[PDB]
Amino acid sequence: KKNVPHGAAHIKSTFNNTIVTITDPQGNVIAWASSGHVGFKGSRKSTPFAAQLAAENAARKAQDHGVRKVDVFVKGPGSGRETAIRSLQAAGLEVGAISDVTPQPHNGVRPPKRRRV
Amino acid sequence: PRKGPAPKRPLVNDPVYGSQLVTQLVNKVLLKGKKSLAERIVYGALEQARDKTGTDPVITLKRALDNVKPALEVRSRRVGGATYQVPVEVRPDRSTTLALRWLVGYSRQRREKTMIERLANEILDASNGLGASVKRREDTHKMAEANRAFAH
RNA sequence: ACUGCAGGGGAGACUGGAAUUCCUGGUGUAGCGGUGGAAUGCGCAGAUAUCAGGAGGAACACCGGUGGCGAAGGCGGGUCUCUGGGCAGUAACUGACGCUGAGGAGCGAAAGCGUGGGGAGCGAACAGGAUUAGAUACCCUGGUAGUCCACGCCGUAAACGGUGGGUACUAGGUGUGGGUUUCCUUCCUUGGGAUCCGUGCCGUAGCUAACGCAUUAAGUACCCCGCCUGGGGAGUACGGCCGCAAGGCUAAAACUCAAAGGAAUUGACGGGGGCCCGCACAAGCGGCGGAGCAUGUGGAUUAAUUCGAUGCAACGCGAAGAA
Ligand SMILES: [Mg+2]
Ligand SMILES: [Mg+2]
Ligand SMILES: [Mg+2]
Ligand SMILES: [Mg+2]
Ligand SMILES: [Mg+2]
Ligand SMILES: [Mg+2]
Ligand SMILES: [Mg+2]
Ligand SMILES: [Mg+2]
Ligand SMILES: [Mg+2]
Ligand SMILES: [Mg+2]
Ligand SMILES: [Mg+2]
Ligand SMILES: [Mg+2]
Ligand SMILES: [Mg+2]
Ligand SMILES: [Mg+2]
Ligand SMILES: [Mg+2]
Ligand SMILES: [Mg+2]
Ligand SMILES: [Mg+2]
Ligand SMILES: [Mg+2]
Ligand SMILES: [Mg+2]
Ligand SMILES: [Mg+2]
Ligand SMILES: [Mg+2]
Ligand SMILES: [Mg+2]
Ligand SMILES: [Mg+2]
Ligand SMILES: [Mg+2]
Ligand SMILES: [Mg+2]
Ligand SMILES: [Mg+2]
Ligand SMILES: [Mg+2]
Ligand SMILES: [Mg+2]
Ligand SMILES: [Mg+2]
Ligand SMILES: [Mg+2]
Repeated sequence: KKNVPHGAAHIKSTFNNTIVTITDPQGNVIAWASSGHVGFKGSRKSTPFAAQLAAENAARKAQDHGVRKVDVFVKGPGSGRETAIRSLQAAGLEVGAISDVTPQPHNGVRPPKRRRV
Repeated sequence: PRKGPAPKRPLVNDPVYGSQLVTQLVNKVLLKGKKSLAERIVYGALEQARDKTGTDPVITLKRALDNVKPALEVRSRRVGGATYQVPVEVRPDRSTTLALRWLVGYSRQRREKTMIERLANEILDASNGLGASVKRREDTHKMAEANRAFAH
């Protein structure tokens, strides 16, 4: 029962999931619908279809709560970034500027050991 | 094969019904070289359908095939530690062949006495869109649509 | 000696940002994480995600390279203090004061040891899940020492250029780094030419079993030190020295075998790379394996069940005719 005409959209697209949360410009989440939140489980949560449908769910929840336009911050080496962007665009929301906010450590924390599979 | 496509053999139009469709159904129901027997069975079924409905048998057949025409198939593939089905589009000719094969197969194992009335009932059910072929098409469509995530 | 030059050479002190994690609060609800697939695991008692603030340790993206420095090992976030070495130029000074170096001494990756501190992340050991016949592993979830600091110890690596140090000589071609030098000196070109110190590649002679080396030699010579006499046993035993320990160093023998090995060639193989093809895969058509009969085979019986054949390529075969 709020009204936030402008807000922010955060998409976290990783190799195992895709989280699409929509916040006000101060960063307070209004909706957070995810690939697991929509019907999906297992490794299918990282599929582009799952990411795009999660974007649809987030966009419709934002429309219900009263959001008309949001900027998009994306991060993670996921493949659902562009599909989520297109769904957010042509699902009744305007994206505006697209920015990448992926963290970049200046040689900080040591990564885990390489996979010997 | 590896060396390109192979052209498909042509068909002739039946003097009784001037359409390749009826010859296609005769070819599909033909077994053991009895083309005359297949023609007799299909003509009896068509005459029965005309007796029960009134409209032209070729028009009823066209309505049936349009109703039972599918859209996608569920051809499977294996990559790593699991195998999953891949829904892909179907060409019109392949869709027609699949629907005709489904209709013939479901008419073959029906609970009636002879294939005249069996095929008449099957084609009428397909025309009204409530028969075994229609059910199989719906099952295939929904089970392929359930695999839309793996669309590579 | 004097004048310049480049440098992640080294030590100490202060300090900066990104990122991860954690803490607190706000927004907020049902998932998050993970894989080839999952599950263990985390959340619903409010998690993942988002914002703001704070705490803490580790490592310093971009520059960054084929580059530079250092005896080797190794060395870059920034600033300051102290300090080492090298190169170039003048020839200013001494006047063979040089080279190597048995023993000896010092330095010396990572792992490990002692004492105190610290611990974000990773991570032996360990635990659970998963794969598999088994999985004391590869994969996932966690997680202790350790990785970090201070002072000591240990002195071992494929510590490799698998090439000891010093000097003299032996065509060239082409990059890069630090200097100097006249000229072409404005042909602006910071290019070309000359010299010194390096660092790569290609290449002449020469050497080599070959691969290859080739002015940074494995070429031509000299001086010094170290090392080998077939492969195992064995760098092990005993003794000795060092070490808190782990262990390090010196270091055999009996016995056993006639090979062990280094290069290159052919072939074959590969769950290596590239291409192509086959009812080989795929779309379908008709069968076997279930039942009865005929034929051949194995086994058993008997007088023989004469005999041969035994994967695909033997099994209605030899046998196109057993009273
Ligand atoms: Mg110190
Ligand atoms: Mg903590
Ligand atoms: Mg919170
Ligand atoms: Mg948070
Ligand atoms: Mg004198
Ligand atoms: Mg000496
Ligand atoms: Mg000595
Ligand atoms: Mg150490
Ligand atoms: Mg310690
Ligand atoms: Mg301690
Ligand atoms: Mg266990
Ligand atoms: Mg692990
Ligand atoms: Mg861990
Ligand atoms: Mg211990
Ligand atoms: Mg020492
Ligand atoms: Mg080394
Ligand atoms: Mg020598
Ligand atoms: Mg020499
Ligand atoms: Mg020399
Ligand atoms: Mg040069
Ligand atoms: Mg060469
Ligand atoms: Mg030699
Ligand atoms: Mg020993
Ligand atoms: Mg001893
Ligand atoms: Mg060979
Ligand atoms: Mg097939
Ligand atoms: Mg059969
Ligand atoms: Mg059978
Ligand atoms: Mg026999
Ligand atoms: Mg035969």
